[PDB]
Formats: sequence, C-alpha cells, structure tokens
Amino acid sequence: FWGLEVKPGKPQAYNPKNEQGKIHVTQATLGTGLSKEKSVIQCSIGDKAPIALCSLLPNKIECCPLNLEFDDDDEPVEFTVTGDRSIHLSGFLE
Amino acid sequence: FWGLEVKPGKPQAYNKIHVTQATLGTGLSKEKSVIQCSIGDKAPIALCSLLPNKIECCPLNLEFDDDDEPVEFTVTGDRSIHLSGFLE
Amino acid sequence: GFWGLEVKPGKPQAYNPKKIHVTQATLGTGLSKEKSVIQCSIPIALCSLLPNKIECCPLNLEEPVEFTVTGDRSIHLSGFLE
Amino acid sequence: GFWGLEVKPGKPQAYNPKNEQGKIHVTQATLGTGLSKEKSVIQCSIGDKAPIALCSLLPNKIECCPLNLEFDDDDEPVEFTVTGDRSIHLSGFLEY
Amino acid sequence: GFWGLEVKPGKPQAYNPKNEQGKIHVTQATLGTGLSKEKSVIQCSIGDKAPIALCSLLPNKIECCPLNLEFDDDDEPVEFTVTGDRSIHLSGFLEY
Repeated sequence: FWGLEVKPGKPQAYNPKNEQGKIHVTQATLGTGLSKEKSVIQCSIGDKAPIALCSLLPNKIECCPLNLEFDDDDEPVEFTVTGDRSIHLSGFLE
Repeated sequence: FWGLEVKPGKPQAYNKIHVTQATLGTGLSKEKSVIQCSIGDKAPIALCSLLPNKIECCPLNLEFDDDDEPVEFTVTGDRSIHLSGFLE
Repeated sequence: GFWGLEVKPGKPQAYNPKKIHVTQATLGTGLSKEKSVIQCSIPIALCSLLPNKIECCPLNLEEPVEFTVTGDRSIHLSGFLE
Repeated sequence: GFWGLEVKPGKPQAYNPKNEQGKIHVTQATLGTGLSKEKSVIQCSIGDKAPIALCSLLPNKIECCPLNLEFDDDDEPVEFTVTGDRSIHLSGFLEY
Repeated sequence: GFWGLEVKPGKPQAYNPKNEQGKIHVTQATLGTGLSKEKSVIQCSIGDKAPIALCSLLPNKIECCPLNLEFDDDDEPVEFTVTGDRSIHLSGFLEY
C-alpha cells in the first residue's frame, strides 16, 4: 500500500527512488475542510510544464480513480495543489 | 471474490487482495463517508469519499500483500463502507 | 468474449460452471427514482446506482454466488471471460 | 492501436469484430453532439440473445463513462442499440 | 514513466507516438484552467479516419475522467481536437 497527502500552500517535491518498487497512483481523494473551491493537482517532471492529473469538486466529486506509474526515471516529481484543501493520493507498489 | 464491511467509529484492523470498489452501507445520514487507511504507525490516508444521494460507490485499485501487515481502516460518518474486489 | 447478466429485482439468481470479469453495472429500465443496490454472497454490496444521477458504474470483479438487487429496477452486469 | 466506433441512435447497428486484426478493448463511451436532454443507453446483443445495457449517459451530468469490454472473433454478429437522439462514441484499443 | 500532454482548444493538435520511448497509456483527461462553463470534448483521428470523441468534461460537474487508451508507433499523427475554450490535460504512463 502507498499513500501521499499533497498540501495546498506550497508545491511539494516527491522522490520515487525512496520507494522499493514502481508506484501505482490509483486514486485522488479531497482532504478535510469547508472550502467549496475546486482542488486541482498538477505534476511536473524535472522543469517540464505542469500537467493537471485531476479536478475534485467539494460536495460533487470528492475522489476520482487514477492510473499513473512513477519509477526511478521520473527524476524529481513536483506535485502542485490549487485550492484550500489537501489531496490524498493512494495506490500500491509493484 | 473478496469483500469487507468497515463499520463507522472505532478503527477496524485488517492486514493478494485487490480492492476495486467502495460502496456506501445502509442508513439515513446525508453526511459524507470517508474511508482512511493508516499503515502501522503512519498517518492515515483517505482512500475515497462517498456522498449520500450523489456518489454512493467508487472504483478503487488497491493491493494489500500476502505478508499481511498492520492495516487500520477508519470510516468517518454514520454509515458503513463495503469494500469489494478479489484475490489472485 | 462478451458477457452480460440482467439481475431483476425480487428473488436472487444462480450462476454457470465456467473465468468471468464483471466490469460494469448498468441501471435497467424503469421510472423508479429509487436507489438500486446490487449485492453478492459466498451478503456484500458491489455498487449503488441513483436514477437521473448515476445509472452505470465501472466494476473490477473476478461455489455459490446468488446476486440480489435492491430497488424497483433491474441491474445489467457486463464484462468478458478469460 | 487506437480503436473507435460511433453508434448512431434508432436503427440497431451491426458490428463485425472479424474486420479488426486483433481483440477489441472497449474502454469508454462518450455522448455525441445534440441538444436532447434524454438519457442515452447503449445495449449489446451477441447471438440472437437478449440485449444487455453497457452504460447509461445523462446529458449535462455524465457525458462519458469508463468501460472494460473485450470483443473477439467468437462474438459472431454484435448488434449495438442506442436509445435517445444522440450517438454514442465507443473508444479503446486493439490487442495483437 | 509519467506521460502528459496539454491539448489546446481550437486548431487541431498533431501528436507523434514515435517520439516516445515506448507505448503510451492515456489514463486521464483533466479540464484546464478558464472560466468558460461550456462542455470540453476531446476527439482523436488516426490518419485519414473520422474523429472519435474520447470523453466530455463539464465545468463544475465533471472536470476529469478516467481513460484507458493505447497509442503505439501506429496511428502516426493522432490528431487531437478539443471543443470549447479550455485545454484538456491528458496524463498516463509509458510501457517500455
């Protein structure tokens, strides 16, 4: 089992080399709070333009299935969350 | 086939298992039901969030291993969450 | 290798000796605005469909079955075999 | 190996998997253009058998849904039937 | 092996899978920034073939959706076309 809480108020580096296998990210879940603003999580692989991975809507869509693979070769990964609420990534190691 | 009803309130201990769905249990509560997972001593991670009368099930893709470690499922709200999937 | 199974509401339903991948529940025909839940046993909930909101959902599922559906509408299971 | 098929509403539409060079993985249904707010259901009947609903799309609520279906040679004639006034775009890939 | 592509609206956008070191698994579409409430549809054409809708995102209702598509050296120029005023972010992974 694998999980990471990405906080909103600062872009967050993640290093897949710290995991003993390939990371399967299979879900994003909205963290606690009262904010009704959309929460978007973006991903940049070293210094490339960020790509939006999903978009959660408080009281409508508070989780969504993903199917992403991060390995050693994804040098530094940078996760950025828009909005006032954390996004919980979950999945498993291969 | 594999399935587990996680009851709300008191954290539920568990321990290859493919978890592929969460479904909202019976009850009248309109409050969100969130299921979290905490490994051993680690901070719990939210696995999904179900909304009565809007989203009452969601697809998952989780793997828990043969070794069987210390996993704790915690459900927020007044309603059980039915995990389903299979074993290979 | 298509596969389909309309579970009607009311009394449950058996299964065929020979592997089945169920990958979708779809809400059957009807006017009922009631929640339709489908369940399995070996009695666990597989999914929950809401008329005029969520009328299908993706599944990933693989000795006695018995399917039972809650609600006024049937649920169409679909997928394939391996 | 991208694969896609637009199923038009009304008259049932026959599909022959023998025309594809591999097994067909259908993974998405997407609602076609149109102003109709009526639900769009796509059904599948293989042999002469009874049709099975594959999904149900709701204009301005749920206009696509993930699928995981496999069609091969053995699915003799497949008949797709769409309810409503809007086409359904099936997409996926071929397995060689 | 993370993979991502922002498809901009309006002018169709050519994509070449031969430029990637393995097979492309597209597994999500996410709605780009913007204030437009209009539907965003992404379509795909492989060479000369009529475009097929891959999904349909609804601002403030459905702003991402799971996909399961495979692009290989084939298709050559998979032309992606986005309806609406907002980019669509495709994400997924490479299979080596």
